[PDB]
Amino acid sequence: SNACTRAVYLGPDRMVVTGRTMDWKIMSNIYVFPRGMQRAGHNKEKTVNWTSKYGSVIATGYDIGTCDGMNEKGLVASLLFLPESVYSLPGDTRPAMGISIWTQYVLDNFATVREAVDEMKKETFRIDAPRMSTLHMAITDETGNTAVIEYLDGKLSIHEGKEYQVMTNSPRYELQLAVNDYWKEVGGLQMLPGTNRSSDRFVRASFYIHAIPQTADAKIAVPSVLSVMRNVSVPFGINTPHISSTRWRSVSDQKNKVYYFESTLTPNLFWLDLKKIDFSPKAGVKKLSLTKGEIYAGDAVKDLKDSQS
Amino acid sequence: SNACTRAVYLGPDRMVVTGRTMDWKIMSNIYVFPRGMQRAGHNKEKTVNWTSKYGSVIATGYDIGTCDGMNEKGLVASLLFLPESVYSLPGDTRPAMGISIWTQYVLDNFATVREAVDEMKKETFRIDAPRMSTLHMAITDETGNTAVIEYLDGKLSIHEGKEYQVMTNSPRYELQLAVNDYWKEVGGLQMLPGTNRSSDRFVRASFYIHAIPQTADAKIAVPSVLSVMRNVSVPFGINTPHISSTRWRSVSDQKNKVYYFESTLTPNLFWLDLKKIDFSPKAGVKKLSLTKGEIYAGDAVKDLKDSQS
Amino acid sequence: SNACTRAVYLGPDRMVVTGRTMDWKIMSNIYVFPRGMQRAGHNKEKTVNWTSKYGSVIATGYDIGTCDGMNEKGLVASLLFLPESVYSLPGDTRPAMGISIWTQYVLDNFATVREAVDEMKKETFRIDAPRMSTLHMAITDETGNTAVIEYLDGKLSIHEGKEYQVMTNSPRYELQLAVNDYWKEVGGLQMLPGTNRSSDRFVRASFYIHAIPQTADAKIAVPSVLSVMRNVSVPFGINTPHISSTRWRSVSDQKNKVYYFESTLTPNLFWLDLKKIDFSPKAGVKKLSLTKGEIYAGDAVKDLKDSQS
Amino acid sequence: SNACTRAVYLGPDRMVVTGRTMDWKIMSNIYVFPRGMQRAGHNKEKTVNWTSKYGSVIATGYDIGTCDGMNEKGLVASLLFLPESVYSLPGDTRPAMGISIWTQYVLDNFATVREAVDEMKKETFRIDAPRMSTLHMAITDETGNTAVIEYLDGKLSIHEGKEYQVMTNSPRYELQLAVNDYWKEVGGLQMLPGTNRSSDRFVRASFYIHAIPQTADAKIAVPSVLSVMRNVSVPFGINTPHISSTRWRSVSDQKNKVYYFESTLTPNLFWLDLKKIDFSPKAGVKKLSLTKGEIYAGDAVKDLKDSQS
Repeated sequence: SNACTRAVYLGPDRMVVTGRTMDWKIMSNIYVFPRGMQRAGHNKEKTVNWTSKYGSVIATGYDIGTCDGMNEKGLVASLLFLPESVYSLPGDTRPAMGISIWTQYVLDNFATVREAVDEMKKETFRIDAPRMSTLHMAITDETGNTAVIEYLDGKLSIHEGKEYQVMTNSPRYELQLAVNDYWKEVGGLQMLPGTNRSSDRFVRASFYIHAIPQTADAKIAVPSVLSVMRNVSVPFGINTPHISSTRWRSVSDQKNKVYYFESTLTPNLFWLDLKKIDFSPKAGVKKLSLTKGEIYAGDAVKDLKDSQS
Repeated sequence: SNACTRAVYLGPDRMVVTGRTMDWKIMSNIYVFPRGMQRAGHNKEKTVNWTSKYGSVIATGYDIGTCDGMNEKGLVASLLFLPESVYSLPGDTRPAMGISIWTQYVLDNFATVREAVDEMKKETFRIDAPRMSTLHMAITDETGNTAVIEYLDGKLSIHEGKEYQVMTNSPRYELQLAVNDYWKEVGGLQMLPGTNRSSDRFVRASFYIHAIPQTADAKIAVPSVLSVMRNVSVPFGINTPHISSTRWRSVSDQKNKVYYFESTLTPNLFWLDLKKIDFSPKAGVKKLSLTKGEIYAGDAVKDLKDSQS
Repeated sequence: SNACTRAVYLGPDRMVVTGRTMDWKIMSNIYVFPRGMQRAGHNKEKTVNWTSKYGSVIATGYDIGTCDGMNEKGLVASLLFLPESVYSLPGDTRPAMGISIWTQYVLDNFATVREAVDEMKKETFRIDAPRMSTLHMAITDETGNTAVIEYLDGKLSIHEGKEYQVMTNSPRYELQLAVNDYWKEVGGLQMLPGTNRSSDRFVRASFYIHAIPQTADAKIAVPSVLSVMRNVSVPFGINTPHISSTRWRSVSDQKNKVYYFESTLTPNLFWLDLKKIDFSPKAGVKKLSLTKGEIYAGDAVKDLKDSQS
Repeated sequence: SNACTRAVYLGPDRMVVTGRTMDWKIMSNIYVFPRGMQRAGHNKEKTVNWTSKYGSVIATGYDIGTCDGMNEKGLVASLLFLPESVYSLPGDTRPAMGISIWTQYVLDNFATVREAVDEMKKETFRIDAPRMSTLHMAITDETGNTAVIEYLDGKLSIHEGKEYQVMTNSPRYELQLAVNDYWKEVGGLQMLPGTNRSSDRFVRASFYIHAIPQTADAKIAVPSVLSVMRNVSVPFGINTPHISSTRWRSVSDQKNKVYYFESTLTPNLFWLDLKKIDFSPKAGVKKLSLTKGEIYAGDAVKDLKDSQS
């Protein structure tokens, strides 16, 4: 089973920091995409087209596409597993948006959760995912507003609000919140469920993200959000058969538009300060290779390589 | 309250790796001590003297002294809090060994848990700790044997064996094991206690340390043991008043005599390969300063500074 | 806070047995109502009227009215607390059905959950509850079908099916099921939540009701269902301030139309075999007084007193 | 596995009430033994002999002997399973006391826990239990003092004190207390372990026995202690293969020397008021048969039958 946790820290003075874990089995690489880029939602099906208003830094698995990123307006979008997802009922003839590019679409076109949601609520397109793939999304902007987007029984389901700070895997959000409610009756200092189960991670992330210091000093908030992410990670290679362990973590400082990243296998936290990056149309695509064991450190803009994408 | 966790990974082909967390409130610095060094157990009381047979790499708090280290025979000694500790009854007239130097004594004089224990069982000296300080020790050698040493009601208490892989804070070891036994009846895949409580950390460390992959590849075992340590860390600045959060982690590869170290505040894992270090009598004391926010990376022998100690 | 648990045992060969606890602070008495009785839903408001098709045995609190009973078709209806209940929005002009008589209405007019539900789905009337009162209902017939009826934000909410065997207090049913789902992932033999909390009782009742022997021998099923009810009772006078402890239990054998009853304060289980009771229109109302400490035993039809109601 | 729970309620004004559950698979019957009776500890081995100073009411299984009772000084003795029990090492040549009569010996000869313990501390005899049987005992007198007696690795182990109010099955008492300590850190209103496991029952009994009302009114204390016993009972026929479910409960009012008893299979609580019983030497042995499904109620002295024992 897969395991991913996402948690938004809401601090003082617009300090908004989003942490995310990726647990699989992932072949992740990082890409910088200048704005004004030209994209289509599908390669076979009838789609929708767009040219990207905002540049973005994103992470992508080989077979998953864009699954995490921040755009230059500091909007963060994250695609996490939700096995019961059902994107449409049989006979859906809308334009198709590939599950692998859905995240990019969001990061390319929206600066605000409010606009992301207003657009998605039109239901212009449907999400298309190949059979032999089931994911929900969480989006948060720099005001700290968040939307959780799920497809259940072919129907669109959205929760929007600052209070929706955590997301994990199953069950569907409405139910996940009830499980969290139950555990809050118990009290996080008395007992927390300590397992790698989707709902246990939700409860711990939700408890700790609200317990870390209310600070606006990124030197504190970032490593704090990171220690929460570490608490809800799945210890490495955990088999006890094929349990999904944490491979990487990311933390997006959405105030200062900085994107931190660490690998469970590689020693250090590195990052990409988006304020030091050229997102102008002609700047050209760049890439941080991670699949070759590369070991980055500190600011990694320097280590960006050019890519013909 | 304080919080520290320690866990020994026992792998194939003598792969022995010891992880340790330090949670406080710590002013830790790291020191390399050449062998043949000359030391006394106390500065006021009648003591015992020794000259160190083995060199060692150790970590020390300002007001605590040596609280963690590995010697060149790959023996690891760790001093963790145990609030109910009582070192002697009133009227104890033995030579006094300072609590702040007890760990060093062990690392200086022993290559094997077997010899450490045989010596301590003589009860030649008593442990002396100032009033306004309560600690137990765990020792493990490169054969993966471990001893847990506690003082309860002024009496020496030792558990020796490979199976004693985990240690935390209260209660006393015999009782800690019973709590762990209870939680194993429940099953770590079904439920784990997920709190920062001393016994919860014990149960999770004990479960995960046995669940990570049985490998002899340090490139795997080390980061694995580290992810266990991260699971039992206390998220940063956790207040919910004055709860003790993880400040640093250490991991001792006792097969390859390498000593890894990370700070919850500083980005990266660094280390000191003891095979690249001169422990010969005249080599002179060296130090890694950590109290000034220093940010180390990879091998940090290069960054060692000379120290007049 | 109040606490009530209800659980339906589904056995072989139409063995259907419903257990129910009543925890309060209750002044309960038991009444036998011949059929063809004439009733109105309210004493002040515009209501609906009916004459009862089926006789029934019911329990009633002084200030609550009919809160539990079985009718001669073996249909069982139970009113349990649900604090978030909201029966209508402001400006509701429908005929009003008193919360105190809602249960009786159900028992008087329906032999089958299917018909109860079909009628309620018309939403002809609204439920009226005085301010300074919040309850949901569960109904099950002799085929073992069950409906759970709740009013949330003034809207009617129903779950119908044999699988809906348990009901407790908050949260709303959809969410209660999610909490139960979570605890089933954990496994009832590994861990059960053991508290008097509404959701803990749900989880234990749900686990045990499915674990007791599949038998059609009432000599076994009844005492079994009773031992489940005893497991989810709240120990007496539990204060640790004003916690609601179990005062009585009831168990309805819906196959043999027998109604068992015990008081936490009084030694024995007694019952009323509905097959030995005259429900014909002229038979007249009868009553088992419980508020005077009466101690009944075995068959208590003999102890029935006449009542001018 | 077997399951038994025992819990002592300590109330105001010498109100001392001991509850006990019996879970097996039991063929229990109840016996009244006049004092001045003549008994030997074994039928084959070299034993010890005595003539009973106090009369007693006791319960006995077919193949277990005396496993629960109260004597006329209101002293209560209970034999519960402890699988790790080891009564002696090989080569023990002391007089042998049959495990089946050990309890009777205690009830026959002691009025006070203080004297029971002082005698047992001599270790005059050893406990003898046939191979193809492992039990610990708890004793409490009318001052509310209690002793827990266990044999571990052939050694006698005793805990004596008013605070030792609860006993269950494994692990050994010292360890059982640690598990209970852990769960008290968590808090019984926040979470209780709700399983039929030996330690879960200990924790719930220990929590609730201290939470029920502090009263000296037996009309309250007795049914209260009973509701605690019901909470830690094992629901009937629980299989989910061969799990041991509660068959009977007993409650000993040690202030008023009354002995209450109920069967999970039989409707009512009955009792034997020892103040209405003739324990004088010539009175003759009497018996309450329970193995034939007998259904008793209220005072059952009347139902006592004579027995040639």
